[PDB]
Amino acid sequence: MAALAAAAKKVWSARRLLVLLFTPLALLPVVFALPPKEGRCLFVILLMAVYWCTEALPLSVTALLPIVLFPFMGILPSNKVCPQYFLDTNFLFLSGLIMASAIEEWNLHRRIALKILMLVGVQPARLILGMMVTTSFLSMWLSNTASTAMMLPIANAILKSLFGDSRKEDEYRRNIWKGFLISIPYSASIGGTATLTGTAPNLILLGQLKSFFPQCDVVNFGSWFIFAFPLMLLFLLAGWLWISFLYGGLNAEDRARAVIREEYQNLGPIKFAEQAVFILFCMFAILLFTRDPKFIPGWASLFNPGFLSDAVTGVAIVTILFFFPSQRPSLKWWFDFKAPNTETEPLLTWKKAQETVPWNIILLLGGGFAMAKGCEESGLSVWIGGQLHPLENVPPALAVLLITVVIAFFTEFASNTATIIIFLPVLAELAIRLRVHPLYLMIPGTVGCSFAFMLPVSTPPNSIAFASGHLLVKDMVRTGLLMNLMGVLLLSLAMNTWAQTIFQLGTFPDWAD
Amino acid sequence: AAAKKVWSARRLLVLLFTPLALLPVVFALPPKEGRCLFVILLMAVYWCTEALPLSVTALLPIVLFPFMGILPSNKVCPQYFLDTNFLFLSGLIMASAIEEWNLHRRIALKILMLVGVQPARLILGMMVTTSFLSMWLSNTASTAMMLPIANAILKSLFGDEYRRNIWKGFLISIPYSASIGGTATLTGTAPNLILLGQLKSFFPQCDVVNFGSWFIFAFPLMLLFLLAGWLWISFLYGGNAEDRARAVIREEYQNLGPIKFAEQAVFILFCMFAILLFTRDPKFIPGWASLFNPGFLSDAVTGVAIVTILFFFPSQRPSLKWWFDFKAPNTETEPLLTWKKAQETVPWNIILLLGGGFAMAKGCEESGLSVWIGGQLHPLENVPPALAVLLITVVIAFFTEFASNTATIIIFLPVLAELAIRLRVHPLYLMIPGTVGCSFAFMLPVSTPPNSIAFASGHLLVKDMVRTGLLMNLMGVLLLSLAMNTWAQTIFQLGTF
Ligand SMILES: CC(C)CCC[C@@H](C)[C@H]1CC[C@H]2[C@@H]3CC=C4C[C@@H](O)CC[C@]4(C)[C@H]3CC[C@]12C
Ligand SMILES: CC(C)CCC[C@@H](C)[C@H]1CC[C@H]2[C@@H]3CC=C4C[C@@H](O)CC[C@]4(C)[C@H]3CC[C@]12C
Ligand SMILES: CC(C)CCC[C@@H](C)[C@H]1CC[C@H]2[C@@H]3CC=C4C[C@@H](O)CC[C@]4(C)[C@H]3CC[C@]12C
Ligand SMILES: CC(C)CCC[C@@H](C)[C@H]1CC[C@H]2[C@@H]3CC=C4C[C@@H](O)CC[C@]4(C)[C@H]3CC[C@]12C
Ligand SMILES: CC(C)CCC[C@@H](C)[C@H]1CC[C@H]2[C@@H]3CC=C4C[C@@H](O)CC[C@]4(C)[C@H]3CC[C@]12C
Ligand SMILES: CC(C)CCC[C@@H](C)[C@H]1CC[C@H]2[C@@H]3CC=C4C[C@@H](O)CC[C@]4(C)[C@H]3CC[C@]12C
Ligand SMILES: CC(C)CCC[C@@H](C)[C@H]1CC[C@H]2[C@@H]3CC=C4C[C@@H](O)CC[C@]4(C)[C@H]3CC[C@]12C
Ligand SMILES: CC(C)CCC[C@@H](C)[C@H]1CC[C@H]2[C@@H]3CC=C4C[C@@H](O)CC[C@]4(C)[C@H]3CC[C@]12C
Ligand SMILES: CC(C)CCC[C@@H](C)[C@H]1CC[C@H]2[C@@H]3CC=C4C[C@@H](O)CC[C@]4(C)[C@H]3CC[C@]12C
Ligand SMILES: CCCCCCCCCCCCCC
Ligand SMILES: CCCCCCCCCCCCCC
Ligand SMILES: CCCCCCCCCCCCCC
Ligand SMILES: CCCCCCCCCCCCCC
Ligand SMILES: CCCCCCCCCCCCCC
Ligand SMILES: CCCCCCCCCCCCCC
Ligand SMILES: CCCCCCCCCCCCCC
Ligand SMILES: C[C@H](C(=O)O)[C@@H](C)C(=O)O
Ligand code: NA
Ligand code: NA
Repeated sequence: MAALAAAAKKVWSARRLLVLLFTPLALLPVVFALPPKEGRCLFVILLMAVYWCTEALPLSVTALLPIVLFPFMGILPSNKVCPQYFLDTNFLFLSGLIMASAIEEWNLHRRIALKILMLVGVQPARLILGMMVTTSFLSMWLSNTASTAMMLPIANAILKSLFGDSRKEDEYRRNIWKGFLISIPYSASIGGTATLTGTAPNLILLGQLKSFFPQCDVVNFGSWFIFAFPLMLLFLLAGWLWISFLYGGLNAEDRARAVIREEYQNLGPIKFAEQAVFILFCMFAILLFTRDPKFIPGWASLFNPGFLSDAVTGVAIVTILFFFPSQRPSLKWWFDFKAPNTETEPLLTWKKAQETVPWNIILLLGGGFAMAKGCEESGLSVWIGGQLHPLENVPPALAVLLITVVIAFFTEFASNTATIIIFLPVLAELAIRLRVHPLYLMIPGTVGCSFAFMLPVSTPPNSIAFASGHLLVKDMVRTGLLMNLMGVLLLSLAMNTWAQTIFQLGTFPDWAD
Repeated sequence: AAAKKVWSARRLLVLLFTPLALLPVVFALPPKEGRCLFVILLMAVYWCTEALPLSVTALLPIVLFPFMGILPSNKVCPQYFLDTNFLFLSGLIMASAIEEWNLHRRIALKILMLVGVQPARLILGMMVTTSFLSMWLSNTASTAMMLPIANAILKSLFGDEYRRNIWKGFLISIPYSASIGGTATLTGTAPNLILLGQLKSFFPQCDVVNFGSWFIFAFPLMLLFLLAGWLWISFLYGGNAEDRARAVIREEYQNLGPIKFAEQAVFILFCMFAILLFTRDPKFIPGWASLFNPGFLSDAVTGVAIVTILFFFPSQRPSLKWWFDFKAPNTETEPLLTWKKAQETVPWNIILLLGGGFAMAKGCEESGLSVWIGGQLHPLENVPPALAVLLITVVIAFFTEFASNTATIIIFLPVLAELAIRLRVHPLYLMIPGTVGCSFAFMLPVSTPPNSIAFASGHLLVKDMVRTGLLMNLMGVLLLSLAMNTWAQTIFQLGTF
């Protein structure tokens, strides 16, 4: 008995090398079964999928596999695979990352978070709602991991202040602790879906949409925001109600208010750099939203059609961060000859942007884009579409429900970005076969791959929440089951009621054929 | 007194007042070409004056080209990751892997043992080695592999102004050496092969150009200009204590200890990367790239394939007895290089720099600026042929500081052929000097990817690179003219037509 356990532990210890070596051997027969080009493309796609799910290699490193394999297998030349990694979607992501780095550099995010928590209240239900709305709004522009990692200390400080008898009161104490510590990552994950720059899978959707359907241009920052933000708010409210119900039982408050006040005043008086960064971020968001909302002609209409994008706007905005002064200019500096000649500092130096930008996610997005390109050009997409004949009789709404459920179940064990990268061509081909708008199935999958609530390995915010040490896997799975159910239902509602008027999903687009 | 105040805010002053100074360019030449020229010059001056960080300037095409109609955003953006950048990225990750395991320390200490810490002997040896290896490979791969040794040596012999001065000089010696070495052979650089192809296209009867003739012509050029550049760099940068240095280097060398498994594994990966780079596709003997589809493979595939091994190959010696030893702990082994350290120690800024350079090239080639320059250079046909070839050499050497060597040679070579035909001079007299000049790129990071690879360290400023580049370009033009007018007349029999 002990020998079997020892052998299992030993083989689990070297899981990465074993899976790396044995995945290609297991995946040889798909090459023989399928036509050469299609078989090789499916082989490399499945190899990347398994490597991503198992984490045999770093996700960014696995994203570089097409460079090795597409030329070797003859799927695509190297000079065509390589440029896929910096499609304009990746310059949009990069502008969002630079803006987020500027926001975190001057502690603007902490100031906004503390202000919202001050405004919302201190009552446990009010505090749950305020912390969730704070994390959701703050993850719309920042990363989910950073938002969770910053909101955890604030929650711990607030609870320590609040709780600074028998079993009822202290059991309520643990219940409130669990509720606060679990409401942060779920809210971060929900709020990441509101904006394209909020999370990577939305940008995966953009890149693979430009790949599979070059003429599709109805998804941008404004349309995605107006579609997802109401859905984000509805899902956040549902999650708040559920979490307060299960945990919150739906002088101390003075102490919590005092501690949050003293935490806010620890930031000192607001700095000129803070106003500059906030105004730049507001201009960034407005310009991205108003570039082309598809129902008021944006400022991109008066320029040359088909030339501008969100990437150019984001890069243009974040360029100003690298030369705008961080100290208030004064005209009297010129006149005062005895004034010091100290060199001024920009709002964001490039060193900070270099060391506070996740280039690994950029490489992952690029790998997804290039894999989509290779799958399209190798003819694997049409092969999958032909093989999907038995599913042509499923009603489109039922198909959306099933694909959302499948992807939301799959994302509980793999990263959201890898999940959507793997599943998006399948959804594209299924939508083509069903004679329905491709976005009507792509967007459900893109949103639902972020519905990772049940496990710590589902999404790094959940990993941080578990690392807080006050949460159990049972609590997270119990909450996340209903979180996934409500998310799927609300997503179906959104895709069947108001996504139709936004993305014009009612009619099959002509560019889909 | 106000001069100090003005100089204190030099960056903002130049950033605001440079577009205004460059406005007359837009109206001088046709608008499609004028806007592209304006963008090119704006980026050049921003790089020279360091008004913006090198990458922020490198991101300028994203803003400029789509707004003024030069090139769509979805066409500008994919240029920042051409396959040339995947070759640079893999070289950077390999250099980081070498640095992490202290293999660079061992290599540099062995080099110091073989040579000594005598000033400028290191720079001469490293320069000649870089040129020799660049003889058969592309300049990009050669400099990408040579920067790790340069950083190793520099970090080793130095453990105040002299230290940084030698640092800058010995780093800048590498891309220049690669550019000098690549022009000596037909296989050294792409423009030579492009010249052969276009010559076969235009002049099938002309067959006096080949590997032997080109070597016997250009090897003296490479040696002469390499020695001249070595003297220039040594003089500008850096002009018994020696026994004590020898001794202490010795004791520290034996205090390194035995070579670890990780060090030799990384060294073998580096050697395999170099060999697969050389043997991928030589133009005199077919390489393993001929076993696959034509033109589907490149140095990027080799670099990424080799570097992928670094992220999973174990950093400790594996033993089969571990499986049988059930009492041994089941602790996972760290790979040769984790992605965290790679992301920490890779200059993505200069990935963006090469990208901006490629965008500049494509914007120039798509806006018609290159064709406009070729057409405007026409009236140079009313000058004696010696002055003609000298002016072609100088204009190409200055032009190639902005465009890549392949791009500029593709632009100018048909112009050179038609100028030679119209002027009634034997074509080679202008074909060869243009091909040699297009390799004379020493002033800007955009000029050639080796310059950006040199910039990778971050201690090298554009100002000193330009300072060396002026004299380097002038000396190259002088030597090329001397070669074409002294011994290239007989080798190619180009004195008669
Ligand atoms: C190494 C581990 C993780 C791999 C897990 C997935 C494996 C078991 C799966 C993925 C794709 C699968 C293959 C897909 C298609 C075919 C063709 C069919 O005519 C015979 C089975 C065969 C050949 C399957 C065998 C099992 C297979 C290789
Ligand atoms: C000032 C900062 C925040 C930039 C954002 C300004 C917004 C409000 C501006 C910029 C471009 C503008 C548009 C430009 C052109 C047109 C077409 C015209 O027939 C009606 C107005 C309309 C549709 C404008 C509406 C307002 C607009 C969208
Ligand atoms: C737009 C044109 C006409 C004028 C531009 C003037 C610019 C360059 C001037 C105006 C005010 C100046 C600032 C005034 C005060 C200081 C503080 C001191 O530590 C020097 C830097 C710094 C931050 C100056 C930087 C340069 C500055 C921003
Ligand atoms: C949170 C829950 C309880 C509310 C949302 C439930 C979902 C599943 C409901 C609400 C609105 C519904 C849609 C409303 C109307 C139509 C049009 C009909 O021709 C086909 C079904 C379809 C497309 C429905 C599918 C199911 C649907 C999306
Ligand atoms: C920012 C600083 C360092 C730039 C210095 C060089 C600038 C001022 C120079 C370099 C070359 C110059 C151009 C050269 C030739 C012409 C053609 C003439 O018919 C109008 C002016 C115009 C278009 C010049 C404008 C100014 C110019 C662009
Ligand atoms: C340091 C000196 C060389 C200036 C910097 C280099 C650039 C900015 C200069 C060098 C020579 C210049 C060119 C000289 C002559 C002409 C022809 C005229 O009809 C339009 C402007 C144009 C095309 C100039 C544009 C600017 C230019 C390309
Ligand atoms: C020593 C390690 C790194 C392995 C690499 C060895 C190199 C030098 C070997 C291995 C396989 C060889 C190739 C095998 C077959 C052919 C086809 C033939 O028509 C021309 C030579 C060519 C293209 C060979 C060139 C040299 C080659 C690439
Ligand atoms: C090729 C197939 C058939 C077999 C592959 C065996 C591989 C996975 C085995 C063989 C030897 C093993 C190593 C032997 C010893 C150790 C030290 C211990 O701390 C575990 C990790 C490490 C470093 C092992 C990692 C896994 C390993 C490399
Ligand atoms: C800015 C980068 C891309 C290129 C380097 C500067 C270019 C634009 C400059 C350098 C030298 C210049 C040439 C110098 C002299 C002449 C002769 C006459 O006919 C006017 C135009 C013409 C032909 C100029 C055209 C522009 C030119 C080619
Ligand atoms: C170790 C990660 C990379 C493994 C690559 C294996 C490639 C195998 C290709 C098999 C299909 C083509 C046969 C001609
Ligand atoms: C480093 C791993 C390299 C694997 C290369 C696999 C190549 C498989 C295809 C070979 C033939 C291509 C033309 C039909
Ligand atoms: C009383 C209000 C003071 C505001 C100070 C900060 C202003 C920052 C302006 C930034 C503008 C950026 C785009 C040009
Ligand atoms: C239609 C006018 C074209 C010529 C002027 C263009 C000016 C662009 C200025 C860009 C400045 C970027 C750095 C601040
Ligand atoms: C952020 C700076 C933007 C500068 C935009 C300059 C645009 C110049 C060209 C305008 C007309 C384009 C069509 C001919
Ligand atoms: C690696 C050292 C050089 C090896 C080749 C030397 C000879 C030149 C190529 C062979 C053909 C020469 C005539 C075209
Ligand atoms: C040659 C000296 C003895 C040791 C041989 C093995 C050293 C490690 C080699 C790693 C090679 C990795 C790529 C195949
Ligand atoms: C620019 C390019 C060239 O010279 O053609 C690179 C440097 C190469 O050596 O191939
Ligand atoms: Na986020
Ligand atoms: Na997930």
